[PDB]
Amino acid sequence: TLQPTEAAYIAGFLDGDGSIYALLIPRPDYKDIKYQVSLAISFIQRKDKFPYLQDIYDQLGKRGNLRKDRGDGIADYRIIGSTHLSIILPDLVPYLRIKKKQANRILHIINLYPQAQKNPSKFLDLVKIVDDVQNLNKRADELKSTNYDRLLEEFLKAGKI
Amino acid sequence: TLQPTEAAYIAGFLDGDGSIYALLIPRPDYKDIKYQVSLAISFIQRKDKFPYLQDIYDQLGKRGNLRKDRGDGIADYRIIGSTHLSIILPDLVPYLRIKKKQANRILHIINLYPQAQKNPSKFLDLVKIVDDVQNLNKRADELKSTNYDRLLEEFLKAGKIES
DNA sequence: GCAGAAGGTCGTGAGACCGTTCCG
DNA sequence: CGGAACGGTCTCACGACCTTCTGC
Ligand SMILES: [Ca+2]
Ligand SMILES: [Ca+2]
Ligand code: NA
Repeated sequence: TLQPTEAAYIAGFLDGDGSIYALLIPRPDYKDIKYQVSLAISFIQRKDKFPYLQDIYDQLGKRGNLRKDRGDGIADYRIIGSTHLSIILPDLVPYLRIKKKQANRILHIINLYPQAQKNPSKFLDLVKIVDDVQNLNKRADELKSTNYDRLLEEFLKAGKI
Repeated sequence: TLQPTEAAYIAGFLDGDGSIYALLIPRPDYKDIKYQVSLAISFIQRKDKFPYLQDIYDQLGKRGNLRKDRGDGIADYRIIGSTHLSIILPDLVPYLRIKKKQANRILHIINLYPQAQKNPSKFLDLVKIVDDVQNLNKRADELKSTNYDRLLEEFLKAGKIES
């Protein structure tokens, strides 16, 4: 149901007030790999503009979580997970300009995830993509993400790899 | 030569990192009315991303002015004036959402401008709209623009208007 | 005499995560 | 569980003008 100019407008707005990011969440309750990869895209806007986010929510099939207020007078719409992202990103990729690379990296992670879930070596290759995505969202002179270096170290220390 | 999805993308990017505004520029060298209504739409982005603005610039027929650095590590692309905006806005209005009204108000000012030039009373009506566009760019709790009130008082004390 | 190009900047509105709780 | 939804927030990257230099 997503028409071309709708996907295009959204990619434009996403390249503007939005974000495409990936991160590593520590999970104590997990087993061999005490980490969960989170992937997401989000739109941020001052709360009085909430309806506009709502509109994008409907155009995207009502996937995601909306917040009238994050707690600081700002509203957002966050779409987390491969389930939602595997459907949405393909529609926005052809129009994404500034954050096009980040989007393609999420997609790659989604591709690799199933087989990386419980394979230390694979999980690492997947974490390196998380670093790249995070680094793409930084200025050149900022300290680069180092999740791969830290996890490789941990995995060795734990005799997992 | 602007394609629909190109225009839609631009409208979305403009709604995000862009700005559509109007203002009054005092002009010491003007005749009857010493003010100029400056109209514009602009895109802003961090320095290192300047080439993305360049792309939009090319897509909008190279109209407007680019700045690799405003002076604070931020780059921008500003499209100023009726000539350029009367051509570009009509192309983006179909897809603008957040700043749609600001866009239609600039368009309205462009329609009225010709006859408001050397006409104090009409120039004020026009300035009322300049305040509206400016108010549309504020939070509801902020102090509204006062271009109309101050200009009227000036016109009155200058003998340019009688009521 | 008129106006677009180019300069400058304060007050945020965003971005890009990190944290904690819920749930089928 | 293995996400899914809810919370929270530092650090800027914007926005939306205002000011001044150019050009004819
Ligand atoms: Ca931005
Ligand atoms: Ca914005
Ligand atoms: Na923005």
